[PDB]
Amino acid sequence: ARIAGINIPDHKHAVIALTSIYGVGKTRSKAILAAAGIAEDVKISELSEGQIDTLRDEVAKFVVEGDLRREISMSIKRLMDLGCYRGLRHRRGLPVRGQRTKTNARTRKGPRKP
Amino acid sequence: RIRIRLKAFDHRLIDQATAEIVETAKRTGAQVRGPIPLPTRKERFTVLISPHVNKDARDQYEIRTHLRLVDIVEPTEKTVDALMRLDLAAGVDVQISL
Amino acid sequence: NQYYGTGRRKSSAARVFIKPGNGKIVINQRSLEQYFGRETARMVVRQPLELVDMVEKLDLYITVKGGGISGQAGAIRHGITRALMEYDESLRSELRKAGFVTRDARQVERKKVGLRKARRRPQFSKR
Amino acid sequence: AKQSMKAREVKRVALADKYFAKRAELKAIISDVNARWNAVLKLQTLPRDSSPSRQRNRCRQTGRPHGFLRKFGLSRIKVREAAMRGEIPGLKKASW
Amino acid sequence: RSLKKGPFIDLHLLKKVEKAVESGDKKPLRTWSRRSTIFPNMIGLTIAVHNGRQHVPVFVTDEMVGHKLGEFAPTRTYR
Amino acid sequence: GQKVHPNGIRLGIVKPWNSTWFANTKEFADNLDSDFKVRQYLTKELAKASVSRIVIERPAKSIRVTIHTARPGIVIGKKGEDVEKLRKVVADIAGVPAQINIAEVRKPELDAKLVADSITSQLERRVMFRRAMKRAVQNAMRLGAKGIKVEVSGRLGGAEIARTEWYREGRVPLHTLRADIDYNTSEAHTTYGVIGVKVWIFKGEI
RNA sequence: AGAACCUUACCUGGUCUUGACAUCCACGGAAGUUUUCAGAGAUGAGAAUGUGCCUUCGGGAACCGUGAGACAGGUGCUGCAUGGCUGUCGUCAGCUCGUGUUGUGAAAUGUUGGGUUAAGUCCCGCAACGAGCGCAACCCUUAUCCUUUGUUGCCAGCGGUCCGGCCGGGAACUCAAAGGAGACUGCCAGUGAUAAACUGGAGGAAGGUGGGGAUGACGUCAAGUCAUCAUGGCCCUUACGACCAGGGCUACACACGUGCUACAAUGGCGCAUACAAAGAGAAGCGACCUCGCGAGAGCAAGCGGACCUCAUAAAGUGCGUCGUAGUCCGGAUUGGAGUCUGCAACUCGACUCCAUGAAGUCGGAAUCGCUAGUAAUCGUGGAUCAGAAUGCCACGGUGAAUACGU
Repeated sequence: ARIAGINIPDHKHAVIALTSIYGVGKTRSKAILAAAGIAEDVKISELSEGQIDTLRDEVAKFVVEGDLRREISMSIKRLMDLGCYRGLRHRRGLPVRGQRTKTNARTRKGPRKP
Repeated sequence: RIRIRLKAFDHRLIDQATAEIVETAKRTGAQVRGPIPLPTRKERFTVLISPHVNKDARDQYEIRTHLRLVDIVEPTEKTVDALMRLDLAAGVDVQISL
Repeated sequence: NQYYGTGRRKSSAARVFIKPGNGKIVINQRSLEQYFGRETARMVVRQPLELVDMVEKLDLYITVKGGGISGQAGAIRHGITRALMEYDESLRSELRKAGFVTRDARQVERKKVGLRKARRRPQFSKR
Repeated sequence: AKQSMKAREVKRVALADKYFAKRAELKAIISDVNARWNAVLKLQTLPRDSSPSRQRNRCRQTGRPHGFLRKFGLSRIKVREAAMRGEIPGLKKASW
Repeated sequence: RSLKKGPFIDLHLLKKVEKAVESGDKKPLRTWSRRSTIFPNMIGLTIAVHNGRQHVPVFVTDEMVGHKLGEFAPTRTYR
Repeated sequence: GQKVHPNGIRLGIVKPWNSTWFANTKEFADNLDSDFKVRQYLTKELAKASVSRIVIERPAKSIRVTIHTARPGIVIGKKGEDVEKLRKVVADIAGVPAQINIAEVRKPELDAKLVADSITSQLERRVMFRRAMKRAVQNAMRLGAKGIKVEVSGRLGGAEIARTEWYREGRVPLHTLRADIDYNTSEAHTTYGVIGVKVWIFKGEI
């Protein structure tokens, strides 16, 4: 968990756990970590209070993990429930980042599913 | 004034530890007086190879070791920055004794 | 005279300062209220220190790197009792006879290679 | 005797004793992958009877894959029958 | 020949192919291999592999010894 | 059998050792193999030598093997030619000029190996053993060695049942380290099964 | 004590049948190594680079390929033959003998009683006296100080501080060890047959083995072990011998034994914060540097380890939080993206992120473990490791009551 997050990893360092926010991903992680302005150079002894002082700023000024995902995937089709293929494409499981629908790359289905 | 109770371990290590223990403790400024002829001596743990009924044989491990006579008085900063940063001489024990 | 001393508990290595004045207390870059007042370690880390001269009365610029919380307490006690020898050169007997320099049994016993606690059955009582 | 028959692991981790101690520092480029040596690193497939990956706790007494320690190669379970021999530094039976 | 020397096969087909080669035939195998190779001794027969879509045939001949199942079994189908 | 071997317990005492030394950590395998080979191959052909004791020691890359013989007549043989042959064999196996030494021994009374061998031979002779047991005990007591114990297995005649007897007499403090106790069990393949004989001798104190 | 093939002793399928294990015999010669053809390997058909030395030049020392024999061997049957070992009463206080004494005798005493009591330890009384085995101490660690001593470790005091004590330097001294003392009913007083023993007190860091271990007797169960090894007897060696290639010991229809995870708010979140030791490691950790939310990878000093890495500590406190939410708890569970170990890992590798938010909100019948650092916990690592802990070993961080009683 975070200030407004989830998925606590047990017994891990600052960068390892604090950056568990759902916003960071495969391609959008760079922007979030740049906004955070944190790195692994700081050890437990060298850890500084800047992380908490900037957590509120990063969650507020930048797009939150939840509303970001909702707008990227859900909000596009939640209100526009017409026949547009843009909304259906995300949930259909077809390649969105280079993941074939069935052969070894059933990614967007969500929960683990044969 | 400087006595050493050297702990002998093996021959391969001692072959270089006879000199390399303190060879890096003097570059230009240290007060070490260099190697001493050091006639044959038997120094090792208080253990005998095989004490038997014969109390005169007193069998013991034979290792060639050299006690340290550093006796530095004013080492320079650079001369002793690597006083113990030695890559060789597996067996090192500078056990000075007043 | 400047009363310096290391002290330890469980192979600790501290740097204990004792001089007149110097109200500020730096216990390994900590705060006074963080290790000696109005918190979990308000008094448990100074139980033996109650008998000896109060900590607040004597400056302690200690960089104690060692021991648990009670281990740190015992290390600080040992350091002060072995450091104020300059203040009282006769304490080598007095404190010796007062049971203040002794390594207190309130610690995990020093062990050979042995069981989880070396004195009882570990948490696998099933046999 | 049976010592030779159950000496399978004796000749598996012996040849390479000093084959890398003085070579890793000088040949770190070869030793460490500069990534992928998909061919050079796979040459270990040819020897199917001796390799570093074949270490199986050398025990000439019984040939089982148990009972070895790189520090001294001393018993850890046979101590039950050899507890008085004095060969138990560091590791001993846990009753105390 | 991904190994570049001493070709070897995965345990996927070898679960039952080494027995069915001289024991007749067995029930379909839930095999997920994508790097196994066929042998000339099994001309006209294919090992049922569940690559993820469904069973895929694999045609082999005498001249093919190191050909991979994936190469002869096109399974990936985008869109 | 909860007992333990006294020799193993006597590793830290001045009594002779069998395998113990300090050396480099990367030469255990070859050294152990050489020691096992020399020990195994230096006693199989000594059946008629009746050597009292052969000890091989490797403190630090050095061999100082010691040999003590019981009967000069049974060990001299053909003017010591067999001894020279064995010395050459062990030297070539080790590859170095081993400093072999022979020390004369006598008084075949307090030697555990000799008395055990005599008891086994008498048992194989198809004669009574209890009389031999008592004779050995009294002979050992006569020549000093205040304390001795003996033990024999069963398998007597054509009976599958076995019994164990000790007939101990004297002081045999196995539990105490400072007892310089000696023991060497032996076995004999009789007509029915194998009979084992164990002897403990307490030859005074340090 | 660490199971992808091998492991592994099983089954299936291919293959070899003096071998794949070891000695001897006949043939000639070194072999090893590189490439092939078929093969899943086994091997079959091979070809060469070859061809070190002795060679009173056989042909051996060695190995190469084939063949007959003496063969070897089998985790194949017998612990209900054994050696050795282990569990069992049982760290229980025990088992016997010599002489003497009592009894016609078998036998008894010793060793039946009092206290210490953990007690055949100890002492007292006692027709018993002593002795041989067991217990205690004699062994290791720890409770204080001392003889000796400072390298890397501590940095009392001296020079600045390359403010971490970095360099010399003091080895006062934390820490360390080559050797000791100090606890030994030693003492004051009382209870107690004055005795023993106990109690109240004092001395000292340590009061009635100061706290833990190594030490398991006569026996003991046809106990188990021939599957750890050896081992009498029972088969056979073109073999119930074996090499190779898949799986299986983890598969299910359920039950049982163990531990872990939790069922949270005595907790969870991120922020600041000082929190260990014993160990392990030139085929190794991998300092540092860059990324990966991470796995770990590209670069990399160091060390033969009081010097370089695991290694930062955690439960905790102050900071906002939900006030018990099948919950930010819990993490199984069914995919993907992926990193590494390994030629190759669905059955049978690990690890990281997203998804997974299930049962379980302290568990009935009941039952078991607990005597001071006790329970209770929090993790840390080491051996096992090609690799795969909730197992096992080892270390610390903290830390109560119950023992009145037979």
